[PDB]
Amino acid sequence: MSIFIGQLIGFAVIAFIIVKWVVPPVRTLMRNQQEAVRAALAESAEAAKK
Amino acid sequence: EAMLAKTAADNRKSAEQVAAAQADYEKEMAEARAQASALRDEARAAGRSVVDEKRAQASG
Repeated sequence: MSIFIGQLIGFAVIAFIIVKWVVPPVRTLMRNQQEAVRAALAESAEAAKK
Repeated sequence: EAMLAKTAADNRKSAEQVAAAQADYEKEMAEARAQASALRDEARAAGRSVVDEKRAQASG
């Protein structure tokens, strides 16, 4: 039980680290990719219109 | 990938069509101007022939 508490709050620390330092960069990468594909799509539509 | 290639091709096609509109406009207008000039020149030549023939007839 004691080791369960220790590992549980260690995993809490790990999750804190992931959300603090790892989630922001991956979210930024996903945002960049989504914006790039949305661009490509809009550019294709505007090229067809042109 | 095909959409990107088509976008590039369509941008190139749009540019070349905006150029070809002017190109064909100029070509057709040059043709019409040439037709007008040829008509005027042949009219002048026909009038010259008319006056020369009438000169010969009057002399006779």
